[PDB]
Amino acid sequence: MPPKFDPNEVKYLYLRAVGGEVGASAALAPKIGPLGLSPKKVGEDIAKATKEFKGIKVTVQLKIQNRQAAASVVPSASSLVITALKEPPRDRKKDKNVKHSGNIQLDEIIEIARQMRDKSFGRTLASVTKEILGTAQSVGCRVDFKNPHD
Amino acid sequence: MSTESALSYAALILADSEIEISSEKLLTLTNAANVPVENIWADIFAK
Amino acid sequence: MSTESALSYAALILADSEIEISSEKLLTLTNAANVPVENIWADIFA
Amino acid sequence: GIREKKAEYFAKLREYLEEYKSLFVVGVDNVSSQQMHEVRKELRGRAVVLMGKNTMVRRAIRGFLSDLPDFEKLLPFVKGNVGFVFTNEPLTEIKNVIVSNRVAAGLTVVQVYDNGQVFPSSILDITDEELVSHFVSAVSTIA
RNA sequence: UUCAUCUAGACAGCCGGACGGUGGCCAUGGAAGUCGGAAUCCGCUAAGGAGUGUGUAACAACUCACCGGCCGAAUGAACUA
Ligand SMILES: [Mg+2]
Ligand SMILES: [Mg+2]
Ligand SMILES: [Mg+2]
Ligand SMILES: [Mg+2]
Ligand SMILES: [Mg+2]
Ligand SMILES: [Mg+2]
Repeated sequence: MPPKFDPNEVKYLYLRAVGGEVGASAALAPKIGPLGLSPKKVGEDIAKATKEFKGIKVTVQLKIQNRQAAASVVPSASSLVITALKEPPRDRKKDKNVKHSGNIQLDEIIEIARQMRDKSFGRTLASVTKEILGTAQSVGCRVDFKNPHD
Repeated sequence: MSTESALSYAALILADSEIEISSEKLLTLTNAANVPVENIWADIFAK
Repeated sequence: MSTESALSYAALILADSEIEISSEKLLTLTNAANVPVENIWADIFA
Repeated sequence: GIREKKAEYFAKLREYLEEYKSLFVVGVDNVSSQQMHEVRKELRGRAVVLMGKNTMVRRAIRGFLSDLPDFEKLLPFVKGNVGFVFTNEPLTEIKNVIVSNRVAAGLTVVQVYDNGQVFPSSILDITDEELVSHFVSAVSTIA
């Protein structure tokens, strides 16, 4: 039984983990192939952390906050070309911005969903927040979860 | 010792050992410890 | 004893180890002593 | 503008000197932005710690030497790189949350406040050894 | 001379910290603060830019803005003759 910790973000289909995987005798396309069992939900940027025990294919893809955020948008397509350069800015997720910060395993470092979910809403530099809205100082005027969350 | 002279004169007088106890003694024997050398006795020898 | 820590304790803090700096001590702590107990502590001292 | 924010500091400072009945003087020489941010999470429950400039505290202390007076002789301790930890917990338990945890190669407790008292956090590190053998080694001086 | 900063500690000098969401989003061989398009949000804070520069293939590493330790009383700009 051996131990380590290497992490490489982004996630398309399942592709070389460079030299860090190399001088360890994992494999090139095989470490990338056991990284398909992970990269499956979602299909646009993740945060995988592969564990190393002698030769163990442990692709435990830990939760990226901007990813539980981006994934909370719609869907549409998966790769190739998007008539321009892709876009995703609409999703409501009114009470899903905090149900995402609730999934922020401890983390947050603040006053529960009051400050964790006022920052996760901020992490949304791509979507459109609670139904029809934006961000900025519309977060300081939030009344939900919090007392229920904490 | 400094914080074990009147505290021992408290560990052999009165009854129990409260914070409001020794403070009516060291501040009565015309020679107290350091007030903090007294409140310590309400901590390191509890019960 | 009770006057054993008031007549032997006031003898290290410059105080007349008798009844003015030992018996009044009980008085300055609301404790019922005796006019012949500290004297019984004064005699047992010898 | 800048009288603005400073005065706001006198505010939340004066408020801790009243509410919390106890205080630690900790020293954060070196100590990362990351170290501190994680002594918060560890003491989030009871204690709360507050930081700032020296010359803002020597004044604010004296700024209310009227009421709350025995914070006066806290001043010959608020030099160098110091910090404040206000609490309403027992002694021992708090200090070791600070003195120990999140140390790498941590911050140090140099003085403690409890109702006009000045603990060196060295007469706080008691183990009922010189305190139990003083309720007994004098009992052999009584028997 | 005037205006502004400054004993609630300036200016300068040396010295410490320079964090979490988070490799933020498009974009691509690869771009994680730093070839590059658009935003500049929060947390925590005494303080820390979704980033001044050095640098990597891309991370690292360093630096800085911002805060502090030390000191102890002056500093900044526009003018007058
Ligand atoms: Mg960096
Ligand atoms: Mg670069
Ligand atoms: Mg801030
Ligand atoms: Mg002056
Ligand atoms: Mg000219
Ligand atoms: Mg003129």
